[PDB]
Amino acid sequence: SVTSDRTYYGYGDVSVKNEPVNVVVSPFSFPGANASLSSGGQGVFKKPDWIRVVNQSDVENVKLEIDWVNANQAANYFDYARILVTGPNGQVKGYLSLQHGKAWITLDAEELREGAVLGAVMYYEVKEGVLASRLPLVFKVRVVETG
Amino acid sequence: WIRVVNQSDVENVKLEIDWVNANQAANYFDYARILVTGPNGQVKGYLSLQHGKAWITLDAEELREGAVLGAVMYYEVKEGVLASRLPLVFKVRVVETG
Amino acid sequence: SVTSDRTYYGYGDVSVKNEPVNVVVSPFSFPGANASLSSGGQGVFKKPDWIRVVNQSDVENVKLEIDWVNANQAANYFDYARILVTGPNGQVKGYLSLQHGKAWITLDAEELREGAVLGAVMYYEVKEGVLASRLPLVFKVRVVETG
Ligand SMILES: [Ca+2]
Ligand SMILES: [Ca+2]
Ligand SMILES: [Ca+2]
Ligand SMILES: [Ca+2]
Ligand SMILES: [Ca+2]
Ligand SMILES: [Ca+2]
Ligand SMILES: [Ca+2]
Repeated sequence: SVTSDRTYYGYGDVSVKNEPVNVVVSPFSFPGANASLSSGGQGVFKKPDWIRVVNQSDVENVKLEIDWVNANQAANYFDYARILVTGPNGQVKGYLSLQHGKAWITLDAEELREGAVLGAVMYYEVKEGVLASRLPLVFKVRVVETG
Repeated sequence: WIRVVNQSDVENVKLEIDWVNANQAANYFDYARILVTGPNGQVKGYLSLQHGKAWITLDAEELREGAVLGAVMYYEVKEGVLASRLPLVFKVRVVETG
Repeated sequence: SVTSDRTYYGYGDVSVKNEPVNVVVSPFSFPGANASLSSGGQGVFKKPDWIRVVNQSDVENVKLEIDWVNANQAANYFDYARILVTGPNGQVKGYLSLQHGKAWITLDAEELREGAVLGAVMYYEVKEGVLASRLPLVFKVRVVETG
């Protein structure tokens, strides 16, 4: 009588919700307070706690691409500007200048285990006589690959 | 969802489930996959916008305790579509029994 | 006698009512009160609470496209204008300028769980001598994909 259609089923579901990374930012105001910057002046500014990376319990490798997009603008104001991106635990993984504007800071599973804080060190010299107020520098952070 | 109640005589049933308005829900959904949960954890049926016919059959051990057919649906509503009270109608056919 | 037409039926209904997202706006009046903007002036303006996203209990991923449509108009008035769209919890996901006018801020399930407030930071310099009153800047918000 009944000729059973021999076909049973099994199923499953996978939930991919979050993105691997969170770039929490604390922007810098470099002349700061209780310090001063003059026109034509030379020196160094540093912020130790600038870009924080927070990852899920699953992600263990990240490769970030930092990009300086308005570098053609700060060229009209600065003579040399060299940004050093201080890595997790004293490592320095990044270097940005008016000429060379792309960095490739990558992070491993030991560094992500304790929170990757990316401070910034800046070496500068304001072009001769230029006087400005609240100049912006904007950096593009791209997560290129992860695992 | 679908309960099968049989007489004390019937012990084998072969049902054909058919999705008839699948050409309509295509205008609204991107993928729709219905899984017909069989009697005691078995899964005997699968319906999609493309593949619309199922052949869930039932044996004498399963009919002895009542065959309840739940439904699991995986869906994604097409981009931006806004609707209210859409119907999906399934044809249940008893093809053979004994 | 009766030759039963063996055909029974089962049915169901699905109710899709709402759209995934609500863009609640609090527009900005940037010269504000108890502050002042001058012609040819330079500086920064910021509004922390500008675009609020409210989602249903079902939606967990949104990808928004922000677009600056009258950027060709503010070019006649401004020298540089750079809008930074401050994301949910300190992240910065968006950048709009007179040249580059499209942004792609996307949001994950952890950020939508607490309300995505999109503040705005603006860096500007009014072209030399231009004097205007109540200039509009209009941004197109598009929900491109969701799930
Ligand atoms: Ca290491
Ligand atoms: Ca990967
Ligand atoms: Ca059995
Ligand atoms: Ca028969
Ligand atoms: Ca609404
Ligand atoms: Ca996130
Ligand atoms: Ca979708």
